[PDB]
Amino acid sequence: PYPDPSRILGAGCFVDDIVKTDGTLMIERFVSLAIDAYPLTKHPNQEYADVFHLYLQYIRKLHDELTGHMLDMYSVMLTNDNTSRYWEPEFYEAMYTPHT
Amino acid sequence: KMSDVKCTSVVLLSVLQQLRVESSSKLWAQCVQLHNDILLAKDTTEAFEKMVSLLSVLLSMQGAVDINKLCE
Amino acid sequence: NFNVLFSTVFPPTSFGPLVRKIFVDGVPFVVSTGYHFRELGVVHNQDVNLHSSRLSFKELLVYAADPAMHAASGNLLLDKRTTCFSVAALTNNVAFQTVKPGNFNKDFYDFAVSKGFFKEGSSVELKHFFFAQDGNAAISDYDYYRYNLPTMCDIRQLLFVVEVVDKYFDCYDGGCINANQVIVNNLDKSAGFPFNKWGKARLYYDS
Amino acid sequence: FSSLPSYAAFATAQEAYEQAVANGDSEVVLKKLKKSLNVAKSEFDRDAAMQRKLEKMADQAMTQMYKQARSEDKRAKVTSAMQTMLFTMLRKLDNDALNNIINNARDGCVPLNIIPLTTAAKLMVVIPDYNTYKNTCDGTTFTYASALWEIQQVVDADSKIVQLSEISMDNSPNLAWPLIVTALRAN
Amino acid sequence: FSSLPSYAAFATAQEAYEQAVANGDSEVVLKKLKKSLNVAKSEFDRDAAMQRKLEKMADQAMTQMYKQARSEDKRAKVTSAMQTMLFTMLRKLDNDALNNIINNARDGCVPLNIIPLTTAAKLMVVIPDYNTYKNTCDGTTFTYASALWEIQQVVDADSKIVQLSEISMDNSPNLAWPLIVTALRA
RNA sequence: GCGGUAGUAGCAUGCUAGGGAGCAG
RNA sequence: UGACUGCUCCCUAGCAUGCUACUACCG
Ligand SMILES: [Zn+2]
Repeated sequence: PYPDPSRILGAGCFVDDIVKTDGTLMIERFVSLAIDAYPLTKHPNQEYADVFHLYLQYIRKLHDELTGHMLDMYSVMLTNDNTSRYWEPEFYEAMYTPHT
Repeated sequence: KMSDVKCTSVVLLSVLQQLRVESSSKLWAQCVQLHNDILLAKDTTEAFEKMVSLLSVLLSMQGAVDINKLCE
Repeated sequence: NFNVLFSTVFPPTSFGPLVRKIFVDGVPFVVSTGYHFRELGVVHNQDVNLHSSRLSFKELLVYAADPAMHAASGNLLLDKRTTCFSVAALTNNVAFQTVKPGNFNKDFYDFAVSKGFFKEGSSVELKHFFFAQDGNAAISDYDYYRYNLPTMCDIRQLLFVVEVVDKYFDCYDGGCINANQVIVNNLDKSAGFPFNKWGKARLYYDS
Repeated sequence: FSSLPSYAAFATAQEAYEQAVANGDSEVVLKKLKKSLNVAKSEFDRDAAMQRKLEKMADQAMTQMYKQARSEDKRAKVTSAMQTMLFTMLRKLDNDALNNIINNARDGCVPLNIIPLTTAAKLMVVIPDYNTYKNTCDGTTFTYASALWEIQQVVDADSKIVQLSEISMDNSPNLAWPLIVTALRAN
Repeated sequence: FSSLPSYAAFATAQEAYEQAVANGDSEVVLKKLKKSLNVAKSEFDRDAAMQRKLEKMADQAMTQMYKQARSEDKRAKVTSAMQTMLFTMLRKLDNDALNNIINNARDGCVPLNIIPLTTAAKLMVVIPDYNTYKNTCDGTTFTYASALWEIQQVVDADSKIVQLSEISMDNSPNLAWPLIVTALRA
């Protein structure tokens, strides 16, 4: 069951509060929004599917920028990952095949 | 060009509302009126006229000190 | 059903609670002691105590969650904005409440156009926005009740449609439970009028 | 965790084991050192292994009763506040005209939506626009609920004051418009 | 990670038992060289995972504190974030209409009421000096917001409505400048 | 010899509670 | 000023179960 591309995009761009804005603090929204914007990938029309891929690349950018960013002012940062599951579709796919 | 216009109107109305332009009643009523007339506009010239009108609401004061703010 | 009809004819300043001045610790209040609905006729309380030296906690509660004291102590009100039968007023200045606009999240926007979205002509296009509202929106929205009229419903077929609906709801089961088996998620959501000056549902679910 | 009872048995037995390693005698010395050690450790098997769950249980229950004392003070605070609100909001009940309109009813029961409408001592009427303003609160007096009211002040949206001179047709569209008239009950 | 004493002890145990399994000897040495190793390997590979948990916990708690510091700033500088975001968006947006009124308001010609849009209702303006005036001002028209306002009044500070024709560059150095050169839509 | 049970880590599963966020009517 | 209800992800805590090895002690 897919939603409404404009809906997902809109909810991406317009937030309430200036803390929703900054993304790095809230990488936890884009994960859910991508969980809801997945079945668009199988769709026939094009720009739909590009919504999903936009969301994935956006999570990737958010992370791999936050990590180095916090590495500098630190003097270390992320060393143990498997966050790499957040930006590939084989995570988001589990939630639409019957087993759990 | 369109969607740029809608989004700049949104940030516009917010920056007004931080200056207490919500405490002059009919002022805030005209503002809210414009800023929902844009967001629904299907052409893209109505948007620009309502926009310049809305902006006039902002310039007419002394807070949004333009000269410096447009430092380029 | 019948009362719903025979109760248009009578006046509408005689529905609502009843009251009666009771004396607690030799002090008089007003307290509800019944109701008068447009349908279920009159309905009298059953545990009214014409006196009391001390009210407990359950009492204090069911006396501060009542209209009678607040209304019966407030300035009259005539509201020419609506048609709904106003009643009383509490403050001295009415309050006009508004709604702000959204917030833009720019970086997602530039990143969204880079990939080539929002090309004038596309099939995805911004549409869901955070709309604003001015001052008197609250009440010009409350007003919409004036689409609600007294209605008589046919009856010799309501008394059959109610069988069949009940038949649908038949595989289930239910009953009264006790005050130690209820389940309440999210325990910091507001408690409604007279109480939300003191704390969220938590505090009245403890004490 | 460093001062338990059987700790002493352990201390002596294994200090003795090390004294035996200091002499270094038979293999039955090993039999000793290896039945003593294991039995003395079979002690702490229980001492610093049970009392450490006892401290869990202790401090846990203590913190629960702390939380309970907190809740029980909150109950008192809320009661005091509710009570003083009632006993300050009653005093304005206007205990006269009320006293009449009750003591005449069939028995105390008098629908609520008339107590203010016949005993309240101040009106407050809200007007949307001028054309409706005329057909009610015009002038300095009007009548509504058939008591005689007399205007005495007018505000508006922004909560300020206007003089009743200004509400014409021409000076109308400069008035934050939902004027809020605040009358009094005149006899 | 080899900076813990437990690692030293396990190192010597591994070492000696390796030496003995290499050189070869009786069973007693290597049973002693198993109850002299496996205990060391224990007292090692317990703390050397406890500590790998600790340090990770540390990193996460420090990142959480970072999130909180970043927030409790970002929700305390809206008053300028909003504004600068706005003017960059305008410059990007670009329009003779906009750009025109914006330049002007950088100078003096700052309205007193909403720029109407009907072909009837009026507007006001607050010219200062003769120049900006003369650039915009001409005869009976006042071009502005890419529109042609035709004058219907002209005034001064304490409102002694002068004419227009008086005003040049030399005679005009004699008038309360801050006009309010009213007008109507073309 | 084989099992006994007891303490110690390690992993998984599940349940609990508290925290953050998203969607639907 | 912040309603009721349902589904879902993420991070801690605790319990249980198992899985787990190393030590034990007894037969
Ligand atoms: Zn029941």
